[PDB]
Amino acid sequence: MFLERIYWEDGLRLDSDILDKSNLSVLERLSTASYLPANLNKGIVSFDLDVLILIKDLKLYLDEKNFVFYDKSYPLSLQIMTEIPLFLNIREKVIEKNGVKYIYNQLSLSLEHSYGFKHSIQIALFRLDRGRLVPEIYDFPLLTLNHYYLGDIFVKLNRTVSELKSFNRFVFSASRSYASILLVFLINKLERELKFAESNRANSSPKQIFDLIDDIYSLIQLNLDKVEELDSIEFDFQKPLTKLNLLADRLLTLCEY
Amino acid sequence: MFLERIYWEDGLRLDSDILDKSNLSVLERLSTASYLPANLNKGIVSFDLDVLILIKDLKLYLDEKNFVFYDKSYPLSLQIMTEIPLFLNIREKVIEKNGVKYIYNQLSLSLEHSYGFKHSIQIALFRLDRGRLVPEIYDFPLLTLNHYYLGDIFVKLNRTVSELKSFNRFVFSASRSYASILLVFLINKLERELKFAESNRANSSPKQIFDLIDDIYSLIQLNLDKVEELDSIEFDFQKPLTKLNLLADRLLTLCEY
Amino acid sequence: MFLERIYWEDGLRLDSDILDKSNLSVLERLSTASYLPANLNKGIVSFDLDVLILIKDLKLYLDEKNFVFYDKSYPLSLQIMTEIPLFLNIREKVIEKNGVKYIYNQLSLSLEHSYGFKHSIQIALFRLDRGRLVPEIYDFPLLTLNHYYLGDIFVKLNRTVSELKSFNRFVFSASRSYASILLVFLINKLERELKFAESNRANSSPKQIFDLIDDIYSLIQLNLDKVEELDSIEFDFQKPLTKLNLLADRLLTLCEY
Repeated sequence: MFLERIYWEDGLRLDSDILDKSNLSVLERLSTASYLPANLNKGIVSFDLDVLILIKDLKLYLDEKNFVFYDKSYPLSLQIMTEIPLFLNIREKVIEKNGVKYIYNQLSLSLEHSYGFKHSIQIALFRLDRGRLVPEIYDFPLLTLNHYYLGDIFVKLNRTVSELKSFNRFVFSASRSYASILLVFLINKLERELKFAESNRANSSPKQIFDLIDDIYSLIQLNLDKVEELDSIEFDFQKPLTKLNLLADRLLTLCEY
Repeated sequence: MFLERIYWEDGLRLDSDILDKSNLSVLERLSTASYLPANLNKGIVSFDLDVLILIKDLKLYLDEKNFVFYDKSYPLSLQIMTEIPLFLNIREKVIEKNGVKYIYNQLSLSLEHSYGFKHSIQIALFRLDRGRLVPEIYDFPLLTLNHYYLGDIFVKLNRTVSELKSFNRFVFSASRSYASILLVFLINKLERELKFAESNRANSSPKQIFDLIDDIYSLIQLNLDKVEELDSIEFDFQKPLTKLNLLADRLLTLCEY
Repeated sequence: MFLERIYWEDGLRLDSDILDKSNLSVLERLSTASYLPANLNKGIVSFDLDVLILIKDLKLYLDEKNFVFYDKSYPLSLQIMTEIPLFLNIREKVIEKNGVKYIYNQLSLSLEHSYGFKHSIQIALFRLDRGRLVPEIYDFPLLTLNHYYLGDIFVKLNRTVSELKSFNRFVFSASRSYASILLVFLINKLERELKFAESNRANSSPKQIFDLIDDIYSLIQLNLDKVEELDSIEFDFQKPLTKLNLLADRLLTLCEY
């Protein structure tokens, strides 16, 4: 049910309930009318942690375009002790500032899902071996590229670029000299995009990188002279990191020859 | 005139009129400040109908960034009887929910323009032959790709891809072997983009598809060895479906040879 | 500190201060939740001047996503008399419309920074020689392409396209016939993009043009047979015009041979 705005013209004794309802309706209406890139309903715009789990930057969109922002006023840590899911808890509370009451949102971390909270959504997956807490991939859309898992992806992509250069130099150029120029062209394009993306994390998206890698993969398959059936992977806005990892692994497997 | 926010500091007897005016001003200000992709003022984000005209999904932005959403609470049909324009009517009405009055927007369908309504904008064009109601192209910007007319476009594009493959295999490769590799590359790129777009309708735009088709067209014209004058068509954000149809028709005409 | 919404449930004598605070908090919350392309915090969406400095169109986002709009109700001129910085001043004032008080934002132009104003941000740089006021490049992000400085950039880009065609026709094609096809392809792509961008200014961004020019530059460097070290320039969302000018100048310098 889409309620538009509240109806004031009737006239009634101004109580707190009607004002709170009006504010809530206005907020809901304007949040619904808002737009996100690629018409997404939720995503992560920034999420970084210290490398005990300590949160430095947290900014994301929950389901139905709910905005969550983390103030640096209080620490956000869990400090586990001994497949470990990580959950985010949002509880509202009343605080007073310079003589005026307000409504605040308090963030917390828990090991499992909890009740009695406004929101409880899993945001990360962690696996520990001898107390190391190796990060793990979790399926969630992200809008920007400044995610804590992107370091491993960048290292793997640099290794893939080096492997691609070696593969083109050694055997691919000798067999098919015609497509070698286009392959070098696309490799340089990917390298330039990676160099730009590493320096600027908040102004990039995974779709461009996935498109470049997929294009490089398809170009090799077309002239590979192997079986005519080519395996195609489609990008998914729900699991982008998984698709990037699978594409990189397949590219490395084909490049190792 | 850009009114920013209302001025409360004067102090006055709190009547319903001032509260309604404040809410309206806040809504107008925040709607004006909003942003849409490619800096558009209106567009269609989702519009699907059953295949009597029955509406299943309706979501679009009117002029001056006005947001219209269709609740599935009530049916939305016209049921014509015997170039048939279709119009959308918006009338506001007062409803009460759990003891609180609200303002609701009611949607309706009419054969022609009507007065006495908040909005009356034509959204579709229909032509019937022996009571069939064949869909017709209407000029209106759309943000996503889930429009009811995209099925015919997808079928035509698949046929165009097959025709392009046949044309490249038969005559184009034999005459110009140099550009054949690039042509096959671009054809595969278009095929991959089409495969992704068909599965994911809400996360795609017509501009990418138009760019790919136009690029394929230009590549053929450059090495076609025919008259040096090449006909170039520019994408228009006001009539995207028309441009797509014209480009596809021209590509098919050139491919039939 | 992220204050969410105001707390009304306590109940208190309804004064103007609490209503103004509630409106301000709602506006701040919804402005913070808003999103801009490439996750930018500020930018210019439209800025045109008559060619005394007379402002015709002014629309931009200030820092922290503050929206500024210029009404055509009053003139906006400076009329200097004799490195001249230009500043924008925003002062709020109370106006009354049809019996209802409101809050208005008044825009002004000044030679230097001023105090006692809500905002004072430099937006343009001008240099005069014998009273001519030649426009100068200032570093500021812009979202669309309808900026007053784009005319010179478009002229330089057309000259660059002509120079690139001449360079490819004369010497580059004779030495390396393999990459000539790809170079002509990319030149035609850039020409088509420029033709589209000139007609449609409000629906384009500098990133696409920069990517096309950089791609053309890299393709030439790869097969240039000169020193293997290639100079790469990265696009910056903070100084896009500067990067475009530097890339165009370097391309012209390399093309002159």
